[PDB]
Amino acid sequence: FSARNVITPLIGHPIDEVAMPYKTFAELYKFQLINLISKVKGINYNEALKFWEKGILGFNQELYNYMEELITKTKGGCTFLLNRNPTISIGSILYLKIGLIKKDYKDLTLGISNNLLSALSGDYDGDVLNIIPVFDNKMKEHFSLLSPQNFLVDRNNGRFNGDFDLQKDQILGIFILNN
Amino acid sequence: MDDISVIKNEDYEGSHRFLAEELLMPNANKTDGNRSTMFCSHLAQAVTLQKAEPPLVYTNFENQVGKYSTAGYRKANSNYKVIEKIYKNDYNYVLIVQDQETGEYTLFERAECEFLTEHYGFQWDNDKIDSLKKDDTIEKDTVLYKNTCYDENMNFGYGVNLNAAYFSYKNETLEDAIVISESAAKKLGTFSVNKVKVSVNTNDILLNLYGDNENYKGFPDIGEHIKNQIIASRRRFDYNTALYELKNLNEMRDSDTPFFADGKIVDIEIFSNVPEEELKVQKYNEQVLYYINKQKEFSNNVYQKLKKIVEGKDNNVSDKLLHFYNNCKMRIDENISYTYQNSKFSGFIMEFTILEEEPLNKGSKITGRYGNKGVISKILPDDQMPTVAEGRFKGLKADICLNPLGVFNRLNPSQLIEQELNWIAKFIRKDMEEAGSNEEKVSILLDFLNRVNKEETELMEEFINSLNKTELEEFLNDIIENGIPICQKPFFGNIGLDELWELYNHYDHIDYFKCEGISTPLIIGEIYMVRLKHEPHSKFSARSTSFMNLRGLPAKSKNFKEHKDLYSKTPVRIGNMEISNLSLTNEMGSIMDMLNSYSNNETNRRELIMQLLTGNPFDTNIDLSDVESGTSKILKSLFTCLGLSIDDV
Amino acid sequence: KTYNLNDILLSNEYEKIKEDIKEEIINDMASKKVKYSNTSEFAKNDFLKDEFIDLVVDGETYEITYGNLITLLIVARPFNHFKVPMTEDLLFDLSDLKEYQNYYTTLLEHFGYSNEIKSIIKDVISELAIFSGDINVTFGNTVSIKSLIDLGNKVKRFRELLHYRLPNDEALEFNDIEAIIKKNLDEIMKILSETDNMLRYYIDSGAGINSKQFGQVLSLVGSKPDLFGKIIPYPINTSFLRGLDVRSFYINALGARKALITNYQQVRNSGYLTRKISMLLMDTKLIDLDDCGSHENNYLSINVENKDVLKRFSKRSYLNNNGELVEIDINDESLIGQVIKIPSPTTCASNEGVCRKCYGKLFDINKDLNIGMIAVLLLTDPLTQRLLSAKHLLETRSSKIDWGTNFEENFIVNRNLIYPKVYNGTVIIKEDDFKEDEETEEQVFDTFTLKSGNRFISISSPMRLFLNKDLKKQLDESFYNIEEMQFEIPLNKLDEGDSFATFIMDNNELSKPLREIKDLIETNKYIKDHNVNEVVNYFIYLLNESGINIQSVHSELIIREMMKLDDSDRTQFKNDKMPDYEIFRITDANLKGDSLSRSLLFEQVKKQLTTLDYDTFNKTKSSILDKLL
Ligand SMILES: [Zn+2]
Repeated sequence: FSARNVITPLIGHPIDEVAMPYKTFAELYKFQLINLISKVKGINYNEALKFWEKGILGFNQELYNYMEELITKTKGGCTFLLNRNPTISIGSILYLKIGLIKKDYKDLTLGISNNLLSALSGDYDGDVLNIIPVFDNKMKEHFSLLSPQNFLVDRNNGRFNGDFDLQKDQILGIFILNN
Repeated sequence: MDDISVIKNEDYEGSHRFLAEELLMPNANKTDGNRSTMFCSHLAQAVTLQKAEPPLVYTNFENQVGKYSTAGYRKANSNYKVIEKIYKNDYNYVLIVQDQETGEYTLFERAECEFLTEHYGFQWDNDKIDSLKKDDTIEKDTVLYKNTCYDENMNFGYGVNLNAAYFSYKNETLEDAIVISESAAKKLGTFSVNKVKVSVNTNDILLNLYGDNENYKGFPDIGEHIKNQIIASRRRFDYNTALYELKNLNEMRDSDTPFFADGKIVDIEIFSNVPEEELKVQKYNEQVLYYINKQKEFSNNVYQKLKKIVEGKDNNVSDKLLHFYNNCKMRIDENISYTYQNSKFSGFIMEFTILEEEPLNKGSKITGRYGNKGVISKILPDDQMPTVAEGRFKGLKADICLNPLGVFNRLNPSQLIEQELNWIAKFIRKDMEEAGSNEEKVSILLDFLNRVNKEETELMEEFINSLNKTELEEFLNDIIENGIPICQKPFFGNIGLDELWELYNHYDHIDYFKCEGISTPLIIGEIYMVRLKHEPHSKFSARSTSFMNLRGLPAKSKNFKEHKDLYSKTPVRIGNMEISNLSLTNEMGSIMDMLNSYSNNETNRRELIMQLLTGNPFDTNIDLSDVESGTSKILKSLFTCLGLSIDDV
Repeated sequence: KTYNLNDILLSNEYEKIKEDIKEEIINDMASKKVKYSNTSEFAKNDFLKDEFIDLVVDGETYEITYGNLITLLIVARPFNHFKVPMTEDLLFDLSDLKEYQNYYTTLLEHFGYSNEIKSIIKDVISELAIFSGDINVTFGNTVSIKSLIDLGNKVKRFRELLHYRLPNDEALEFNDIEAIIKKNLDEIMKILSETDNMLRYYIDSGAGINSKQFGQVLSLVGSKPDLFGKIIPYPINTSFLRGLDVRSFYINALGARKALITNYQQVRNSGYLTRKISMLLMDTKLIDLDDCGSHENNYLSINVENKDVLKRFSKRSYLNNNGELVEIDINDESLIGQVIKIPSPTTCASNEGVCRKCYGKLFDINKDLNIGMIAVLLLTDPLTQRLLSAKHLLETRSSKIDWGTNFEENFIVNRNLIYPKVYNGTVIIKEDDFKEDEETEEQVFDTFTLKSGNRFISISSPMRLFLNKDLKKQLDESFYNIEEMQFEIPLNKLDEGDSFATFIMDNNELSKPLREIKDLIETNKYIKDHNVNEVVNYFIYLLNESGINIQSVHSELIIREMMKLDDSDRTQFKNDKMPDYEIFRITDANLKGDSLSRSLLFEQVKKQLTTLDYDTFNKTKSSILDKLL
C-alpha cells in the first residue's frame, strides 16, 4: 500500500491540501473502490473487478463520478504520510490531506503548495518522494500530532517557526506592496 | 602548490586546443566551473527532437562534430552501381550493389526504426535511398539516409529556438520552474520505440481481440495501430476441464496474462519450432500461418536471385553479404530447430517493434546551453501569455518565462549576453525590413556585423558578392523572415563588456518593450532549448498487492521488464531513520500495529483486507487480532540455531 | 479618508470590505507606467499604492499609507474570529518584514497556545501568500543586462568600479588583498541601494542577491583554495563579466572539482552519525512531579562571558543570593560577568524522568511530544547542513602574520616570495638548522640569523621557509661550508630582483570548529580527564563560535545519557556528596549500557554474542524499542 511520485508546485489552495494524479489514487485506494461500486451497480465482486480493470487503462467518466464522492463523504478525508529520502531534519515526514484529483490522464505529478516545500528542505530538481496512506480511524487520531498544524510552533524555543513563513519570491512580493 | 608556474599564456594564443565538450557552448570564459561542468552531463543526456533546428548563435564548431559522428548517417565509401533490390515487407527491403573499382559486392538495407537502448530511439528519414532505383549510379559524397537531427545540407542541430523572457508569473516559477505556451509545446516533440517479445506454447492460445470469427486476428496487422494498450493476451488451456472455459473467446477471463504496449506496430518476425503439417490444421493459429509463409517466400526469393553470384566462380563478396546469404539460406532447408537462451523452446516465439510519438507533458525538464536547468510546471494557452501592444511590431509573444530570482545568485552571466544579442538582432532586422532597396540593404547588415565579430565580415562580403541578383534577393528575404545569424567563438574571439557598451551607445533609438497590464519595461529574446532524458513516467511506481517473496515479505517482481504490466510494482522500504522519526511521537503501539498489519503478519494482513473490502466504505472501524508475527518466528529459529534464546521477565 | 478600524474589525462585513479593497489596488496598478531616472532623486511616479490616510484606534491617530492598511486587515483576522477588540499594544510598524515573526509569537502566547488559535494562524499564511502572487504579475520583476549599463553613464563612481584591476607596482600580502575586495564591495552596496535603479527592490528586501556572491560578477574574484586547502598564490585579476584568461581558467577548474568530490563523499557518509546518537538518546521520558528534591549543592555552575551565552539560557531557573529558583531575565544585562547556579537535567533525581522544575517552563510546549527525540534532530540536522552549505563557499579568509622587526626592515614579502633591500648582506646558516620537510622532504630552515656584515640579528620566521631552487644548485659545492660548521650564502652572488625563499600558507578552514565538536564525542581527547562542570562549559564554547542556535536544555540532555553512574541508582543524588561517575564515548556508552534491545541493533554483532567483554548476559533494563524484538 505505497507509491512514489514527483513534486510540482500548486497554487490557490490551503496549506494542507494536495492533489494526486489519477492513476496512483485509483490503485492505492483500490479495495475501497470495489466496495463502493458493488453496492451502487448491484453486482458481485468478481463482475466488478473486470469493470475496474477497464476503467484504469484509459480515462473514463463512470469511474470518476464514484471517485469524487469517496473523498467528500468519508470521515476526516483521505490522508497519507509523505516523507523524503533521506530524513535527517524535523518535519521531513508530514501528515497531509487530499482535496483535489487531476482530470488529465497523462499527468503523473503530485501538486503541493509552495510554503510546505521549505519544511522538507527540498526543491523541484526532480527528487522522488514516498507516499503511504493511512486507513484505521482510531489510528488517525494518534498520527494527528504529526500534521503541519502541530509543527507551527517551534519546539526549539517556543516562538513562531521560521520554516513555515514567507520565503523566496513571496518575501519580495509583500515588500513591494507594503512599502 | 607552485606547479602552476609552468603554464604560460604566451603559447595558448588564438587556438582552442584545451577544450573538450565545451566547443559547443559559447562564451565559455564567462560562466564559472561548477555550472559549466553540468553542461557535459546535460549534453550526454539529450533525447532527439522531431523538429530539430540549427542554433541561431552558432560557435562554428558543431559542423565538424556532426561530420565526424558516424552513428547517425551512412554514406557511400566508394562509387557503386545498383545491381538488384528485393522486398521483404511493406516498408523494409534490401538491395545488392556492386563496386565499379574493385568488383566486390555489398548490401544496403532500408529500415524504419533503430533501437538505441531499451526505451529510446529514432526514425530514419530515408529519402535519397528510396529515389534510387533501376541500376543507377551512386557517387562518393552521397548520403543514403540520415537521422532527424541532420538537415538537408549536412548542417547539425540538436535543439530549438524559442522566444523567451525573464518574468514572474503568480509565483509559479519559484525555485526552478518554467511555464510554456501551447504553441511551443506543439513545436517540441520526442520519439519512442520499443521491442516486445511475446511467447506462445503448445497449450496456450490467443484470444480473438481484433475482428470477428471469420478473421481470427490474434494480433494487429502490419501497419495498423494498437488499441486499449493491449497487444495480445494468452490464456492457459487445460486438457481436463475446457468445456466451461472456452465458451466465449471475445472477452477477458479471470486468469489471463495480457501484454501491454503503446504505439504503432511497424515490424514483426516469427520463429517457429513445430512441424508445418500440424500447424496447417489449427484454425485459431491462422494469422501466424499467413505471416510465416510470407516470410519464407522472401527467403526463397534470395536463393533464386543471387545464387549465380556467390556460388559462381567470382565469389568476390564482402563478409556481410556472405553472412546474410548463409543466414537466409538456413531457413529454407529442412530439419532445423532454433534455440533461445541455450534452450530449445517448444512453441513459436515472435518479435514486435512498436513506434510512438510522445508529446511534451507536465513534469518534463528542459535546459539551455549554459546549464540553466528547469522543470515544466504548467502550460497555458497562448492568449494568456504576455504580449506587446504599443510598439511598431505589436504581436510578438514570449513562449517561456524563466525564474528571475536565481540568475545572479547562480553565477552565470552568459544568458543575459545571449538574450541581449538576440534582442539587438531583432531590432536591427526590423530596421532593415522597414525600408531600403537591395542596393544598400546589405550595408545596413554589414555595419552591425562589423561591431560583433570582425572575422565574419570578410566571409559575409565574399558570399554576398559571389551570388547573382535573384539569389541575393531570395537570401535577403530569407534573412528578413527568420533572422540574422550571429557567430562568436567560445573562448578566444567574442564580445565582452566594452564592446557591448559601445554597441549600446551607438544605437540611441532603442527602448525596452512596453507590455500590456505590466507597467514595467521588458525585453524578449530568442534562446536555444534542448530536451532532457528525465521523465516522470520512468520512475513513477505504485503497489497494492504483488507477488510475495519466498520467506513471506513483499519483494520486487520482474514483470515490467517484459511488458506484462503498466506500473513498476515495486514497494518502497522504510529506512533506518524512518522508524525513529515515526517514533518521534510518544505513541508506539500504533506504529507496531501498522507495521504488523501491513507487512509482517499474514493472518493480520488477510483480516485487514477482508474487513476493508466488506463492511462500511465511508467509515472504517477495523479491529486487528493478536497472532505471533512471522519475523518473530524467523528470529527465534535463527537464535535457537545459534544456541541462544530470548526470555521475557 | 478615515476608516474606524475598531468598527470595521467587528462590522461583520469583513469579507465585503476586504474584497473591495483587494481589487481596487490591483485594478489601478495595471494602468499607469513606471519611470526611472537613475539619479539620486526619484521619479515622480503616481500610484494608489502610496497615499496617506489617517487610521483611528480608540480615538488615537496613526498616519499610515494605503498600502499598509490592506496588509493590516489581512493579518488581523484572528481578532474578528474570536470577537475581541484590538488595542494598540499588538500594533507594530509594518515597514520592515522581520518584525512579522515577532507579531505571530505575540499572538500565540496572548491566547494561551490554544488549539483553536493554531488553525486561525494557519489560515492567515495561506491568504497572505495568495494575494502576494497577484502583486508580482501586475507589477512585474525583471533582470536585464541593460540595467547595469544605463546606470554607468549617470553615476561616475560606478564606472571606475566596473573597470578595476589590482595594481601590481606595490607589494601586497594575502591579508591586504582581502581588505581591498571588502573595501570595494562595501562601497558598491552603498551606491546601488541609495540611488534609484532597476535592482533597487532586489537589494533592499535582501532576498535573491547575496552580498558576497554578487560581488564576484562585478568586482574581481580574489583568491581560491586547492585540493589540499593550500592557498594558490596566483590571484585572479579579472572579474567574471570582464572575461577570464587561460591561467585563471585552470585555477577555476580546481575549485569546481573540489565541490564534486566533497559532495559525493558526504552523500556516501551522511546518516552514519545520526544513527549513533538517535539509538541511545531515546528512552528519556517526562514525569509531571513538581520537584524531584535534588540538593542545592549539586546544582550545575556555569560561567557567562558574552551576551550570546545569556541568550542560550532562556526560560530557566537560576539561583540568587536573596531569591531562590527565580526565573532568568534575558533583557537584564546585570548577570553578565558572573557565574550562576543553574539547575539542569544532568543532576536530576527522579528514577523515571525529569520533573517540571529541572526542565523549566518549556514543559507546557513539549508536554505531548517526546522530549529525547527533539534534541537529537534539532542538533544533527543543522550540523550536517553547515558542513555542506558553508563548505560550498570556496572563498576563505586569511590571518595576519607577525614577521618581526628585523624581518620587516630587511625583507618586503610579496605573496609567496621574499626580496631583500640590499644584496650586499649575506646570510650565515648552521648545519643543524636544516630539517626534513613533512611533505616535500625538502630542506626547511625555520630559524636563521642573517650575516649582515659585522652586524647580525636573529630571525624567527613564524612559517616554514623553502630555499631558492637557483641558489641551491651552487650550495652543493661552493656554498657548502662544513669547515666552519656554518653555511655561507653570499647574496651578492644572487642577482637583483630574484627569488630567495618561498613559503606556503594554509588558510583557516571555516569547517574546523564544526569538526572538533564531532571529535569531542568520539576521540576521547578531552572528555576523559574532566568533570561535568567543565564539559558543558566547554560544550557551550564550541556552539557559540559555530553559530548554531540551540537552547541549552536540548544540548545538555546528551550529557545526561553520556554520563554513567556506577551505583545505578539516581536517588543517590539526594545525599550531600557527588557519587562517582565515568564518561564514555557515545559508541562505548551504548554497548556498555544496561539495555538489551539497543545493543543488538547497533553494531558489533559478533563481539557481543561470542565473548563477554561488554557482558551482554547481564543487561535486563526495559526499553521503548523492545516491542520490535
Ligand atoms: Zn529533578
